[PDB]
Amino acid sequence: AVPIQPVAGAALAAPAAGQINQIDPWIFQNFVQCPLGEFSISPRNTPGEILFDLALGPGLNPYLAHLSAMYTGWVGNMEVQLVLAGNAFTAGKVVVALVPPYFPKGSLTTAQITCFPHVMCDVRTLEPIQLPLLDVRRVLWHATQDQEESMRLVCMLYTPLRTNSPGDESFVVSGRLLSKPAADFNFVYLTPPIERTIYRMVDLPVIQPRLCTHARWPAPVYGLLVDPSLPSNPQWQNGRVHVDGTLLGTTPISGSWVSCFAAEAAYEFQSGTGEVATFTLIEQDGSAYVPGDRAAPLGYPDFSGQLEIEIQTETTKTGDKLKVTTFEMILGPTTNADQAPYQGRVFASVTAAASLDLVDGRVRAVPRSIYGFQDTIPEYNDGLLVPLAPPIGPFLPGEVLLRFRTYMRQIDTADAAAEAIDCALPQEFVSWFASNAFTVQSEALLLRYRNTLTGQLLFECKLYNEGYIALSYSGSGPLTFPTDGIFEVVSWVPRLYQLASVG
Amino acid sequence: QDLVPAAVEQAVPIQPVAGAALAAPAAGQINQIDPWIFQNFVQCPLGEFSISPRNTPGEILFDLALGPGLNPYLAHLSAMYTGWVGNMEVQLVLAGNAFTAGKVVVALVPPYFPKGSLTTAQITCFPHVMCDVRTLEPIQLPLLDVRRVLWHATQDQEESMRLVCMLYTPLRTNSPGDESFVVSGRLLSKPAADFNFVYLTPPIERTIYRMVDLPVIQPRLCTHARWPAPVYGLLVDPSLPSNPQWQNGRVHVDGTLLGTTPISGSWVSCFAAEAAYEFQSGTGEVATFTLIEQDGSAYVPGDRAAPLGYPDFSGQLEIEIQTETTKTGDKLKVTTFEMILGPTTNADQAPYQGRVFASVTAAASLDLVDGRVRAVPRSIYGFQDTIPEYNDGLLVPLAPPIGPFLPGEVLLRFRTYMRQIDTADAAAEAIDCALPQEFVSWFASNAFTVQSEALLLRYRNTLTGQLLFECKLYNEGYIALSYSGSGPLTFPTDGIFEVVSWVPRLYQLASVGS
Amino acid sequence: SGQDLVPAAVEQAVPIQPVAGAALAAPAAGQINQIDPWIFQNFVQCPLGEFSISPRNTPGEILFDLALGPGLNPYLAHLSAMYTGWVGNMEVQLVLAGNAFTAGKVVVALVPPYFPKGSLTTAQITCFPHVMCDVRTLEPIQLPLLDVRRVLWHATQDQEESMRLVCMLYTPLRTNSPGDESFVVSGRLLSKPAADFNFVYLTPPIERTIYRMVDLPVIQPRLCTHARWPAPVYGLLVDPSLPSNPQWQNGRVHVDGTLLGTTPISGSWVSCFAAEAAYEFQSGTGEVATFTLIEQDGSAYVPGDRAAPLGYPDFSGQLEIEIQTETTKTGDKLKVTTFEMILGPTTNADQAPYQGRVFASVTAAASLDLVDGRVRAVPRSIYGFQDTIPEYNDGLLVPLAPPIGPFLPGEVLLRFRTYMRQIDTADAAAEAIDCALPQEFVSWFASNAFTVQSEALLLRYRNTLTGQLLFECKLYNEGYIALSYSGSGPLTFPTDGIFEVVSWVPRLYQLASVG
Ligand SMILES: [Ca+2]
Ligand SMILES: [Ca+2]
Ligand SMILES: [Ca+2]
Repeated sequence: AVPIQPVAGAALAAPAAGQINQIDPWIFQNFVQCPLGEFSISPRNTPGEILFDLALGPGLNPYLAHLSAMYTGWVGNMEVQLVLAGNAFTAGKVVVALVPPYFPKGSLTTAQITCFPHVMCDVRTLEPIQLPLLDVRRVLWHATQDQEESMRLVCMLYTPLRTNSPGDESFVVSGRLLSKPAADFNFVYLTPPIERTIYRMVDLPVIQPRLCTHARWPAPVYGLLVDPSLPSNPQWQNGRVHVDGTLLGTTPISGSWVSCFAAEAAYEFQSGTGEVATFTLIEQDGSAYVPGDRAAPLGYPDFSGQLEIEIQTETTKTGDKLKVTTFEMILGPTTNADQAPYQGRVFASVTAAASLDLVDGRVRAVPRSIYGFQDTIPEYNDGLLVPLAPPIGPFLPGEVLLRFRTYMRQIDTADAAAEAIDCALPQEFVSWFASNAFTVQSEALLLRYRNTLTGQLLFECKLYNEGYIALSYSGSGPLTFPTDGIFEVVSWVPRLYQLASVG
Repeated sequence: QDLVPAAVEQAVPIQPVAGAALAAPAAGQINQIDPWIFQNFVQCPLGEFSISPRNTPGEILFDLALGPGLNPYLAHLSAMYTGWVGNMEVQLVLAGNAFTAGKVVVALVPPYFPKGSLTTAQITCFPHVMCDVRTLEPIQLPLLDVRRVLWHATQDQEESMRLVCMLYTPLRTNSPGDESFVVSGRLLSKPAADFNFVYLTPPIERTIYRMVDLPVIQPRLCTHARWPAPVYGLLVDPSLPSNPQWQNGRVHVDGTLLGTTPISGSWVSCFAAEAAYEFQSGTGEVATFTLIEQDGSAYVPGDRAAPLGYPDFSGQLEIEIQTETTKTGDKLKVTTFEMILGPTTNADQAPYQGRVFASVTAAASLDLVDGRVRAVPRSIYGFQDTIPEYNDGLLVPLAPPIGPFLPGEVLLRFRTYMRQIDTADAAAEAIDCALPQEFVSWFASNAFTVQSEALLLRYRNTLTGQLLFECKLYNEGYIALSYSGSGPLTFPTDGIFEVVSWVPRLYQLASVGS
Repeated sequence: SGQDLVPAAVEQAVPIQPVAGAALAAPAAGQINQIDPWIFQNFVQCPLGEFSISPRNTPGEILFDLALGPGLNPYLAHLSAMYTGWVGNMEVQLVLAGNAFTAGKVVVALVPPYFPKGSLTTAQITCFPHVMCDVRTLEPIQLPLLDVRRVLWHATQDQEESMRLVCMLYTPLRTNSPGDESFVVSGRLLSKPAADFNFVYLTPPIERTIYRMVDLPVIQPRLCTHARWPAPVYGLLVDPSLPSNPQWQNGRVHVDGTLLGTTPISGSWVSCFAAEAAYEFQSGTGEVATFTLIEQDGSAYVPGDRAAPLGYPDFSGQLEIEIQTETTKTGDKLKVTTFEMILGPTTNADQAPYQGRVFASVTAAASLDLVDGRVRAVPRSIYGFQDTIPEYNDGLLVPLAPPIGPFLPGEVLLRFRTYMRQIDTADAAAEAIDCALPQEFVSWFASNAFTVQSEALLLRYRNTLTGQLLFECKLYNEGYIALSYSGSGPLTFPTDGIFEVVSWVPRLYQLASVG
């Protein structure tokens, strides 16, 4: 069919392999869906778009991906099926090409796609199109726990779709790809099964949101909502984690480090403000702090306002040795006094008429209350710029951020409403991703929120690699969801995947 | 009885190496090349080198690697294939007198031999040919594909057989007379009978083994890379500092931009910021600028020293920005501000941290509206060619100083003239750059591969085709000329640079004199 | 001769296919190469060919781990210095012929390339092609090592992924003998190449390769130089009554060549310094000299990852030093004067050698007209010597070399001892100072830069005039020597012998007691 030579599999690996291992003959009799092998074609699409691009390897089949954990290597070819869903009143064409292992990745055009060994397929095709996937390589076999260059399968839109549509829908053309191993596929060497393999699917802890911990204020999570009338691209420096396990910003690992800090204190009495203390910050585990590539030590608060803190103070006066004292610090936006957490120094003041003989030493400060709270980053430098984390985004047209909401301890005189603060992910998910260290596949994960008892689906969402969730919402007023569901992982989806609208 | 001849010819013995026979079962195709490419020796892209009496025994004269980068035909054909396999054959010619004494050795070094420092005793332990600089005829060697893989990838340069040349004995002339005599050497190659390509792909022009070229524009029709003005002069001057530390107009040959070099020539000595004004009652209007990028993005302190295109010299600068007033009768105008670049003690300038100050004297209290401004240069006062106050008084990342040069080489400078305020003298103020604009471009638009340490270029007159000088373009973006005089020497600016070949670091240029 | 034990593990089937060797690499080489046919005909001891099994080991401990390649044979390790490439299989012999009053089991497995190194628990070692062996076996057990690979040959100067041979203690070793001790098993490893082993491409013979096992200088300890005080080495001893983990800063060197702490290269830099001196006359203590320290070759000193300049003293007490001075009076130009220096913390130390700042004083009535300049100070006397690190920073922390250790239970440190010149009012006993290695060994290691293999080296100390081996010791890769001694008093040895290298050993090796 295509202009290519036959490729030898185990006949080339056998002399230098230790064993050649066989696979269940029933696996050779079933075509299974490939991951990321599906697309939709619209009348508004332009020729030259990539529909799918899949690389040869064990990860194309769930059974082979499972079996990969007890072996050292693999060899051989596969066979794939393409299924298109059109009818007799359509027009258009696609091209499927065979790209060799070491072709420089980039962007192709319709002119260049026909210079590979390819097949041209019409949209009106009834039967599935069957293709081979051959193992072109410069080695004798591949390693299971190490991904190398392989032959690829790339699909492009060649000639556009011409159709009629009704007044309510638009008639996309759907395509799916399935695959199975060929008669010349083998594994190499029996090894003890490994649990931390690279073909391991991402999962989430089975915990309800109402039992979790907020990642920006030390309080239980009280709400879960989307509100389009709020800044769509916030720049919070806490609660930022990557799916592969990389912490971002000033995010700590433990929930007891949130909005607290540790330092060394020096107290002195000024007949003006009262008693002032200059804290030289360190890490909460006792290690030293070096100003590097983040705005502050791990866990430092990332909002603006006037904060109250308690520390353990020891006075050398007679009849008294230990107590707990509450100070008052200013961390609002550009407030009049030289606050440099980035350099590692802060100032606090307390009201006093005499000198309280407080001995200096190591101090850990935790928050009490906030006055004049704003959702803006604090004054890390006097007026200078600081290394930060990029704002959350971007979102597709019509996508809104999902927020986990809790309430803080306020100080106020005129108003009596609650003080709401939101985060992107709860603190348990941060530690889950840090301790699991999965392998990222494409751009995002598809999730499902469901009720534990009745098994009822509530909405859909997308979990991006950077660690934020997006919903397809078209309203204006805030929408609130129950906090007794469970999040479940479905599959890997591309960035341009269209969610089902909620509300 | 049996006779042992005293003079035997040469010809290193080999064992045949298999090519497409080993690669056929696992490749998709085996592609044939034209049968007449096997019949001619053609100059390699790296096919020029020199030998001088200043060279010492043990120095490496050239080092070639097996592959499609040794033949222009094979390098042209590699653009539509994914792999290659097979052997080659190399030829060498030298141009000497009968007054020159000296010996060199050409050895075959296998892959995975450590790349440290060979000596004269070790070089003869490889399969080799011994040559002397008085030979009239060319000398040829084979190049076999000793490898652990089935074939090679044309786009990734792996380890293969090498061809290294070393100076075995010193170069001596009996009576010196011309002690500056240089021996020229050239290299040629062709494929051997067992060479093939692998997989037919579409032809991609932006591939490796594509030869570097330069835009066909005369230097006087170009834009200066450090001050927004046309290029007016082109010279060399040994009385100026040898290794400047300029930050603009610096780009790697492979396309990497160094320092704060921008892509467009309208970003030079300009900046974009958010402006907040105030009226300190003593001096006048004072403006605080929070710096951003000139395309509207956000500036983040990273591995640079300032936003792209920020001025990299000293003095006091006049700038113009658009201002909107809140007064009655006027809406918009252009206002001139005075700024300090050179550090003395004051103004606590920190473009690296993103905050800049400017001022303008005024008895009134003009109520300008805070907003977005773009500042462009107007005039310079007290110009000095030293990097400005980047941090307050601290150290920031910087591009390395230009260099090094071989003994006798000097830097080629493109010169333009600035607009200055000077109440004492009427002499023009000149500023130099290493590469002009449209040369910062054409790099990172084309992504070339270096294949060597330097490029040889010839400067020519558009008509009458006269050669003016020769120069070496180093991989770091500066041009060197062989000049030994004491004062400045200028050149006409209606020429065209042309690419000759890749040359090593130790290449010796023909001297330039007035 | 009594068959109270198992004669052979001669045949347990190993589930593996035959592997092709040099036949796949012949069309890819440009030469014809061959190994001497007589090398293929006898079994010789591996460079790592000795190991121990003790009744103190627990199941799951790894006894030996051998990687396939030209480092398992002395002939092949010598031959690999003049080649680029190797390929083939090998045969190994294991000797475990313990006493008939013993019991235990071990497992030897074939671990493929690319399997992660690390844990290898006792549960998963039987999931490989393996063989189970008794410690009483009379005959040597013969095992194959095959070249499972996806390339055509391997580079000799690089260490790549190949099949390994791992031996783990499966059951504890016990003796049912009617008195007073349990036996230790001494196992041996031998190797030879298989039929299709070869090399690839002839290369200039270079001595400094990754192989070439470590050597030692042929010098008697009594003819060497002490590495912590400028004096000859006088004693060689072990003493369990002294601190077991000293934190000396001088004389520390890694077997691979890296110098640790403030160890200088030359022996003339020890306990000396060089500085720029400023002189003043204080109406109290007399003449005070302030020294700003530099390097001893004239270079500049910058406080980095060391506590002091190279060769600075690393003990405490009052040190008397001699210095060269010039005066601007009449009738006297140059002389040598003695200064006193406080090295200890003493809760009052303006000195901070970590910042290049020291002071000394000399009693004087009238100000001697001494001129400033550059000076070098060398030691003369010690008073109130204490073997503790000085106050590098007046009260703060400085980077330091780690304390010497750890040791196995029953292992003590071997010390090279010299004597210092002291001032004393009522006691006339000599004052002694110890070091771990002499300066000649430091220079040897810094100049040779060997490649280490597993964890340590086995050494044997012979006698020159008799040819008698006196003891055996373990030289750890970090640069200290441990003996197995269980006495209470000190034990000294003659200082007219030569150390020699035997084999590579792990940290679990059990030494014989002395003496
Ligand atoms: Ca409120
Ligand atoms: Ca002027
Ligand atoms: Ca004493």
